[PDB]
Amino acid sequence: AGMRGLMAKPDGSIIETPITANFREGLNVLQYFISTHGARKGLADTALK
Amino acid sequence: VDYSGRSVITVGPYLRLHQCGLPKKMALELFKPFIYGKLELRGLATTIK
Amino acid sequence: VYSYTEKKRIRKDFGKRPQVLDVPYLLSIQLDSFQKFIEQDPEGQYGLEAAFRSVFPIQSYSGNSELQYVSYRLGEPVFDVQECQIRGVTYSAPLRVKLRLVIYEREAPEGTVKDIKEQEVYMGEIPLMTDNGTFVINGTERVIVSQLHRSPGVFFDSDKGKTHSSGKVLYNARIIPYRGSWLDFEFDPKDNLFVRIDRRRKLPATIILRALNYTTEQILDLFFEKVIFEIRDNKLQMELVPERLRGETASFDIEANGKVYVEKGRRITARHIRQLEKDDVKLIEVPVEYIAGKVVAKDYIDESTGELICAANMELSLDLLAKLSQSGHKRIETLFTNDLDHGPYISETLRVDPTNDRLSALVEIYRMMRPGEPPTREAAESLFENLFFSEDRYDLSAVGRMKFNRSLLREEIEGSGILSKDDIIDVMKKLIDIRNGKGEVDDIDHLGNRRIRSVGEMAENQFRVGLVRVERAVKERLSLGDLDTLMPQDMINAKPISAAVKEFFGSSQLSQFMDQNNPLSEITHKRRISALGPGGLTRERAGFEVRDVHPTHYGRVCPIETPEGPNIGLINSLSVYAQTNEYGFLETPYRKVTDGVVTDEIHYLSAIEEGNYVIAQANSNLDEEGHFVEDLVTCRSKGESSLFSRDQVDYMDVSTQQVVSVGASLIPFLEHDDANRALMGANMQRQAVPTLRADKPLVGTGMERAVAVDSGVTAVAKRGGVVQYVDASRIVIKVNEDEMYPGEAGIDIYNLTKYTRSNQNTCINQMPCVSLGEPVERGDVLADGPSTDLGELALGQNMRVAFMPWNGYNFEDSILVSERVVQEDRFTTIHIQELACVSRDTKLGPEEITADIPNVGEAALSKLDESGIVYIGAEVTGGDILVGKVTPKGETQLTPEEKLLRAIFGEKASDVKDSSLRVPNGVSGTVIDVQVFTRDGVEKDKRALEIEEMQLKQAKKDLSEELQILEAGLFSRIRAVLVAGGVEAEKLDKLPRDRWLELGLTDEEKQNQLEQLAEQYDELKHEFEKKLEAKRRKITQGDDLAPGVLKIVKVYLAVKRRIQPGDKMAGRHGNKGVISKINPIEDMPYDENGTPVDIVLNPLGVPSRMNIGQILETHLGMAAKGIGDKINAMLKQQQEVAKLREFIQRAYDLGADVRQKVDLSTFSDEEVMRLAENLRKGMPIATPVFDGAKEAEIKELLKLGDLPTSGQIRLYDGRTGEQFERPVTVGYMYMLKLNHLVDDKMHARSTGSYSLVTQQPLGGKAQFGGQRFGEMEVWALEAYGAAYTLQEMLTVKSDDVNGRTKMYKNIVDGNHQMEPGMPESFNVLLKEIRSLGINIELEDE
Amino acid sequence: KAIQLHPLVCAAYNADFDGDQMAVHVPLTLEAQLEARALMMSTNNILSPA
DNA sequence: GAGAAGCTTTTAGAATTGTGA
DNA sequence: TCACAATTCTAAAAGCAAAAAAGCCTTCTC
Ligand SMILES: [Mg+2]
Repeated sequence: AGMRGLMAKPDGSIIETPITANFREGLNVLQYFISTHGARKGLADTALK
Repeated sequence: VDYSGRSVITVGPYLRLHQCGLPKKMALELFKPFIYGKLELRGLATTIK
Repeated sequence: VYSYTEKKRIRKDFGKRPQVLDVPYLLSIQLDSFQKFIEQDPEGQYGLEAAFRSVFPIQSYSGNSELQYVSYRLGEPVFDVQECQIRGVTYSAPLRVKLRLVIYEREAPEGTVKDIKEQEVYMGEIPLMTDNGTFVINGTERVIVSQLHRSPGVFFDSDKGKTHSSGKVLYNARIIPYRGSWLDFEFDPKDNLFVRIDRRRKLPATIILRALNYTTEQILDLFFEKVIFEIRDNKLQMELVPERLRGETASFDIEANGKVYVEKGRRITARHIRQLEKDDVKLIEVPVEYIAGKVVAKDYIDESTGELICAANMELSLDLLAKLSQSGHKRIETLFTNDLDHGPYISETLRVDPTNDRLSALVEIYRMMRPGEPPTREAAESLFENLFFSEDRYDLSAVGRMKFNRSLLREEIEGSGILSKDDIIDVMKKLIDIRNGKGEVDDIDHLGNRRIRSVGEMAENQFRVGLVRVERAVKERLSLGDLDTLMPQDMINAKPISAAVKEFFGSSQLSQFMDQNNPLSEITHKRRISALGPGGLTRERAGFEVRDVHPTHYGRVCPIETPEGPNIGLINSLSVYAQTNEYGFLETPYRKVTDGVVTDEIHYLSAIEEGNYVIAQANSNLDEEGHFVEDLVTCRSKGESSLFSRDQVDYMDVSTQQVVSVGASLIPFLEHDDANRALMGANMQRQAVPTLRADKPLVGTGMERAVAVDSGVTAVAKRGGVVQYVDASRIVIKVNEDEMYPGEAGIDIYNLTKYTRSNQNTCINQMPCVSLGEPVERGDVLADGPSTDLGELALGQNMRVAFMPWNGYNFEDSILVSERVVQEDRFTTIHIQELACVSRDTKLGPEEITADIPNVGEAALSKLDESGIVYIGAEVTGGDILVGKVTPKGETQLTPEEKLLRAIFGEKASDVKDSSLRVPNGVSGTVIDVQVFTRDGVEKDKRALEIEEMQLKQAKKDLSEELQILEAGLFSRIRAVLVAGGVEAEKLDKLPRDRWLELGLTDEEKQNQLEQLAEQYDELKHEFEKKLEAKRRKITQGDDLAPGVLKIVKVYLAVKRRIQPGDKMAGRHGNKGVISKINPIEDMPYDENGTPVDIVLNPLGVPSRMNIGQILETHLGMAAKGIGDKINAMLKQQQEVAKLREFIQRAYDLGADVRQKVDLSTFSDEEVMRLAENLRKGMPIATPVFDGAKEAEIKELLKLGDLPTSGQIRLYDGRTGEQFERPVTVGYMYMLKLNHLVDDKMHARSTGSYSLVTQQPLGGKAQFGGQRFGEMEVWALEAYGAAYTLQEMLTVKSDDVNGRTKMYKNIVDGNHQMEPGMPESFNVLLKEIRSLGINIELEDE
Repeated sequence: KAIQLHPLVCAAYNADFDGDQMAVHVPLTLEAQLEARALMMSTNNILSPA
């Protein structure tokens, strides 16, 4: 419902611009790309821990 | 090990929590020597073959 | 306008952005590469020409002998792709090379040759590539996967923090050649350039400079500045370059030109620098202490004594200043060291250098490389001058030279693939520059540093390996000079080249078994990029920076399509519009944005050009004539997104779906799914198995047509025409006059592919979708492959869903299906097995395949025929006999009396062991095909003759039919040409159809065309006869088999599998599940209209697994099916076309300003009813990926129908008739049936066979086997008090042989007790340890 | 063809029903049957040992 | 043909030697 | 002498299961 907030890039540096859109509305291409950074990081972490 | 099998698990909400559902096929495949014992006991088959 | 295959069913297309670029042909990555491999290329850049012209001509060892290349040719394959898939061989072309051999004369190394000698040569076959992009290597279809690897060139890494645990940063520079040896320049914790060649012993750098003939004076001249010291009045007033002392703190006074500039203990600030510039301070008074700590640069010798004063590069002292002052040397040149910018790195390395001269350097290099033997001068110089400086053992490619010269800023983009003095010295200077602070380090994840190999490149590399092996062989065979003989065909050995190319294509890491149970699976296997393979990294050696999404992946690699598990992040997939440079780097298309207006010229940008521009976003609003409507836009400039003014953007994206792959662009409402579930649903859409009946999605993305047409499953009309004839197996198309060649009247014949077998044992089957007498244009689907529906891709079925709990039967991820789903066979699938019975040449006599099996009655022989093979169409079950085979087990004589029984049978000494082929247990099916391969020189049995005669009749009928229909068309065209020009219609049929050129017509171009068609007919006759004769030849030919084998009988069973509790059942949004109950129809929830719901899911899967896309898909599917229900209501209560066209127009014309305009005033009222019939199942809807529909549009489409806008209706309990409270979300969702079937996962065993070395059960369902009781289960049993369970599982159920036999005998005798024993694996271990010197023994009791 | 597992014991196994498999073993001797009935029965394992 | 004769992980611990006092 | 410390050599890196394919020394005959 609310915005999904701020996402960190692979280096851990928090990206300045947040994702102000939420999943009820649509993310656009750039916001989704950042979300993919985060998701791939998480999946790799689990699969290799 | 012998006397072991696999299969996919589903949910049975009617069981009491000390129970599981075993397919008839797997049950017959895992319990063959016991069935031979009972068959020869009842006399339904004289020799093992 | 609408192509006729598209007028039958239009997809309601939301999405508002115009599509400036069509989606390209999806298989270009494979086809273009392999085309560049095998082509005749003048000027010789790519492929076989490149390899040959690179390795040839041959120059003998001063033997006046050479082999010259001329040209090459590819013959035609002996078999076709299908006849090769059946016979189990490779689909390949012979390679015929025109070679010459010319030999010179003595004392004539350049004059005219004595003789020339020329003919063909056969260096083996090369596998060809099918028109789809696949190969056939042993009858099986295979795919060679593209490879992302490190680009050749120079890379400046960091290795920043972990080393030395001190916070100091090392630097290194590596050189990657395409082929050759590596070369490092790596720092140390103490700031000294070391070098290593292929990661051997780390070693001081300067050696190689000394190996390259550089005296120390030259080295210091190259790597350092010079500072002047002149003997003068006193104290050697130093000649200062004005900017040298910038930033340096002063330590004394500086006076020159009668002006004092700087006081001691004060740095030269900006004001001091300006003063120095203004005063032209050149010669300054300085003490001698300044020269105390400098370094002599150029070697200084003594002149009066004729001796040496000081050596180059050693620290000076004041006594040496006095000594050289009195020697005559008046000018002194020192090196401008520093502590801010110019460190003494090279100088310190020279200090650490032990050697003195190039001989010592090369000896040290030789010892480092090949340690153990005595260095010698010639060996050392040869080793060094072949390490990096030879065409044979080192090559920077064209891409390598480009990247090299681009890293060092040199302007040239072409050159030599060989390192040089200038190149290495430039690398050293650049690396030192990075150290000093002026420069940065490469990131190895950048897609500009990574390059793609495709089939052509790898195949050419392996062919080059084979060629150089043949080169050495021919070199040796020709060095032993024999001339006027030895045609250039005998010294040539095809075995190495064939072995190398076959090793690549058949057994390689990147040449893998084709994934084939879905058109999407095939197409996304062909567009797959892998960072693994020969020359790449590995699964366990992969870090996390390579497992990750870099910002330059945008538009080139998909972020959300990669396999989970171990090799995540290394098996990436290539985006829809991604492409490749001439050099092998990924590029993606953008639109130029000039002067604010956004034009439509497409530039293809690579990652190292994307960083120099500001690229706008695909969904940034455009107004009329192409301005940015709002005055500032979101872009990305330097690997980072941010918001920019309007007149700064240089490019725009081509579409909103260029960032994703083709698997992830068929998930509607992707932007409403969390990336993890998008990944799972993208990967999980490829495991879907084709269904008995294909069913389109109601909610799609419009990408279905492209995916189905661009794969080789449908049958697409090559040339537009009129459907002459249709059949389940054939389609004949009469071509149109506008589209026809001068001669060759011709007709397009498409033979469809009926129930044959795929790599995953599924069924591929083509169904005609056209009907007789129908127009077809080019690019029109005529037959529907598997998982296709009128051209559209159709992977599953669109079921009716309700999201609610139901008595715990969809508890965690289970699914509750109704019986109406199984009665309608909506998820029934066909699977084709294959079973081979191979009769071998065994000792004591070969097997026979007769039907006279011993120790079986006639009940199991009721199915086999006379020859001992089952009948086609026979409904076999598990345990039956498919082929009756018997092995001879040797003569036997139990007792003399028993012979009488053998005499009674009439067996007459035959005692054979039964070894027949039996149906593997539990698989009911029908025998749909049988094949028999027989070795040359064995007698074909009755059924072999029957099969051969049948297929001979089929071949003759097929060729007769094709020639008959072609000549029918040819004579029809002849008559059509006879429409005018003296036509005698009454005399047209006075004679049979053959001789129509003798009628009365003028002798003009019309008669020339008549003769053209007649000669075409004659050539058709000749080609028919030749083809028929050849097919008769090869059909009777006995196939080539393995060694020591007589004949192979292959049976095919066609099983039909229906869904059952335990089958996996997914959707497109990553929502898996296992069917847990097949419910009766009257038990399911139903609505006020009495309609039951087909499937029931759990709402609890939505919040935690944030995939909101499935609820939106459910709502939009409900809306679409409502439109279809109204259309059905109209089309049933028979109406007139006015109301239907008005309503369908109302449906096709709602939303925001959307691309497509469908106007039904042009549909001619006859195909409006056809369209309505196709729409009575629900109007299909296209919802593009990131510019899809909106909830307002969904609500409007719901309100068009008579559905509630909330999406939730009122349901009633199926078995209590009671209204559920809380209106529930029902709608239509596209369900897939994944290929994880419970009847393939179940397995059980009481007893069976055991391994040899360790008498344990075998492992696997394939070879009937037991379950592993691993060590974690052992621990879990130890954590209970379960000691007896553990003992029995360790001894009597795995290893203890006598114990387990006794346990069996006890169980069958109603006694439950075990004899412990000691495992046999432990005895095996004891022997394995005693086979060393160790003596491990069990002590006494 | 699938094993029906009680809903409550799924937390102990960490098992959902989206494709997981399970292996089943038979205790033969009499003491192993007593151990299964007394030490390992699912009605004894209601508390965690952690 | 059948049968021989003969060119990249990362971390961490433990053993050398290589100056350094 | 007798002590730190840079080199370098050695070990380790989850479990369970399904399917498929390719193989099981060189070479030297005459
Ligand atoms: Mg699971």
